[PDB]
Amino acid sequence: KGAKPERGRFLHFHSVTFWVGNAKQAASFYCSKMGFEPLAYRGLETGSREVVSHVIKQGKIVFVLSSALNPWNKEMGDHLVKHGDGVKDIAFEVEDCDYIVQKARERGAKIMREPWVEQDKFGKVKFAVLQTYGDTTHTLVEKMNYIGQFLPGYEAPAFMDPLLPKLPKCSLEMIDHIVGNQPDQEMVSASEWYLKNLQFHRFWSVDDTQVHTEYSSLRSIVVANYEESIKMPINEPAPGKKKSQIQEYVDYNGGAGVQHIALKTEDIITAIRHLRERGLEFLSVPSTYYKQLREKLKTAKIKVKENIDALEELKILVDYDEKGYLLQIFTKPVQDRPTLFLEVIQRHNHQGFGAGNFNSLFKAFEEEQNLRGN
Amino acid sequence: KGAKPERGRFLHFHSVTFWVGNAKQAASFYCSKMGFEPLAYRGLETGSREVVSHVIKQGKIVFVLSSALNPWNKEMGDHLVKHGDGVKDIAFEVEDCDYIVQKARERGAKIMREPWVEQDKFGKVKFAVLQTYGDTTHTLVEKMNYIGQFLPGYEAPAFMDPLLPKLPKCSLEMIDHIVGNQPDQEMVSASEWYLKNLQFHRFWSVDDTQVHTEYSSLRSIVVANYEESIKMPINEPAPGKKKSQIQEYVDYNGGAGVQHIALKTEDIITAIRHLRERGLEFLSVPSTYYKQLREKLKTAKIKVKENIDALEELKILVDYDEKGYLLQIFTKPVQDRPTLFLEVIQRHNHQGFGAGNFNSLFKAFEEEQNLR
Ligand SMILES: O=C1CCCC(=O)C1=C(O)c1ccc(C(F)(F)F)cc1[N+](=O)[O-]
Ligand SMILES: O=C1CCCC(=O)C1=C(O)c1ccc(C(F)(F)F)cc1[N+](=O)[O-]
Ligand SMILES: [Co+2]
Ligand SMILES: [Co+2]
Repeated sequence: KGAKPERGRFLHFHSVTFWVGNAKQAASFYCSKMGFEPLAYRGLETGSREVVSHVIKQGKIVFVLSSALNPWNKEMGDHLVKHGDGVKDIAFEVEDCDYIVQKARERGAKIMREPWVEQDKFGKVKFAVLQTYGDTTHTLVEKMNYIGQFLPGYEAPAFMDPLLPKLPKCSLEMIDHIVGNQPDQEMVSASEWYLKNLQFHRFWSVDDTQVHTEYSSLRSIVVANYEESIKMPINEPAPGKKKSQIQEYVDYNGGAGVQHIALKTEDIITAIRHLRERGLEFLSVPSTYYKQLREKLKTAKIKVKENIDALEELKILVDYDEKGYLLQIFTKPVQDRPTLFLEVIQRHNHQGFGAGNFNSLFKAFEEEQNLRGN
Repeated sequence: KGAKPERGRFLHFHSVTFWVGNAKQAASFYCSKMGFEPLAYRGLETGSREVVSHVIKQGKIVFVLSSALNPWNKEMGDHLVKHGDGVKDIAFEVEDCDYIVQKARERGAKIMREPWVEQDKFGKVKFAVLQTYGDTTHTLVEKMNYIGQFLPGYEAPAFMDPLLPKLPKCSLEMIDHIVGNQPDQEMVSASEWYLKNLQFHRFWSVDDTQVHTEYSSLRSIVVANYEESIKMPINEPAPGKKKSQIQEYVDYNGGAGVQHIALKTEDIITAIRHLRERGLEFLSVPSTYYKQLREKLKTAKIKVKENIDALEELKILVDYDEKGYLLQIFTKPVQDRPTLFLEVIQRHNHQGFGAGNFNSLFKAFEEEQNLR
């Protein structure tokens, strides 16, 4: 949706690396309650004596849970005391890594790790780490004739949970978008980091055409690579009807970081029905939200293929324009700090993110409080 | 048995408080994989703005998973960088909290928190915190006409996991014992801390009537309150045929701490089948252990009521003497660091702790090696 970069390409999201206090229990949690399955493992049993990593997978989504094996680890320890459990690195699978790293250096980005190559019998892979907002980093993955299962240096998982095969499939397929919350007046600079250093462009959608700040208490700029396969909204607090939840994140995260990861699915009724069966908790939606959605769809230009009675019981939200609609629902925070959560989304010819639900939910709670009093 | 202390009494284990990086997911793990159920909760929704605690319960066992809510917490943060996830506090429900604290301070104990009282709609409870080995502490709880579900300041859990009722129950009843590993030459001071300051006594068992050091690589002093409802073995590394795992625990924990918690069941066959169905992992036991077990039982004075074929499939261990036997099995470490693990035990007139299995497993692993 802009100009074309001469060299390099960002294929898609490769993986999301979490830095958690207990990688064993973290990988167990995401497998039990979000439909992930063990893929690879790195730890003491494999020769990695300082850092353990549990690799889990569902569809094309790859999560990495990592913890420190020895005491007095400063880098991982400070990150855990500062943020708690949260996202550390967002990986991009790229083509022509050497130009992307050097052109990013020419534009003034901090190269945290110079390009290096790891190898096993299955091929070679090139990596490189750049620093973005807060302590969040971006690792670049370039497969150079690599054929293995995941990456070199990871063996078969340490343990295969026999409970996972008996649990219903959640049908989560790929990562749609990853939102990074920024502190005050840092949305523009953080969004410029990708346009400047990685030659991204601002992704425009129907959300950019409404003033939702009075109901959202946030400002948002969506940034995307050239092919628009990687989309990452960048948020910052804004004044609004209520105190900004972007500020609540920054206060509890200790700075900038990933607010939520969005996972795209093609069957959100099956996905949410099975995720709730596995025990995952989602946001509360009042009954008046679906009382109002039925009246809206009588005058809307589109028809929803999904059953409205099913959406009401599963507490799934809907946002539409004149040409399509999307279905979305958000989990409760996956930790105790009101920081990181996750989102399940299904798209029906709609490139938005649900900004219309800030006004929709405000009207839904408005009738509910109007009922309890008037 | 002994001479009853003048005043005061230690009723039983109250609870075990963990200091973990994610109290939400930690409480989910013990509920999903060990048969616990949400009991009470403390957090931002309840007014507790600095420490979040998910309280879970199974039988009489009560675990408390706690984390820090605000960034840059020094004490909980340093404990997390040093130990990782592990036990922080072992609580005792006591009678006459004020004298137990007064006698402990008089005998030289470090009182971390003086006796204080909290009160809600269900009654009053008195607390006191003592420091024991390493960074582990001991909270004394005294119920003074409290009738509520747990303790004041805790309300109904934030979320009732809808998957838990669909999972089979694990039939774990109570905490049998809690073991604390000490470095070399600190077993005596740590174990004597309880006899001196709390008027505990040394608990002796059939394990103590033999020397198992060449196969266990550890020394142990088991401490118990007067009523012997609270048992806490205190370990230290000792030279032996293999690398001391009591030493490897201290190396990865940064000092003394709780090595494992033991949970008692009255049906270990059902417990282990359901724990394995829920996804809990246990230690590997070679098949030659059960070939040798059936040969030992042809001569033993006792008869094991449980199916030997079931013990072999579930990888449960057996230790017996001339008057009874116990069944036990150990989980893999509940973290990636080889520090804390857990044990499930069923007792059939046997007051030991399984010291004979070090020798039994060593001979079993040796026969597997020569037959490969
Ligand atoms: O996808 C992001 C893009 C930036 C703004 C942010 O609000 C979007 C979230 O997905 C989103 C969308 C809607 C809602 C609502 F209104 F339904 F609550 C909430 C969020 N959210 O969790 O930030
Ligand atoms: O319960 C403790 C008491 C102190 C000594 C210790 O060995 C006891 C453990 O339960 C125990 C018993 C047996 C084994 C064996 F030999 F099977 F590995 C291991 C442990 N243990 O993990 O401490
Ligand atoms: Co989103
Ligand atoms: Co034991």
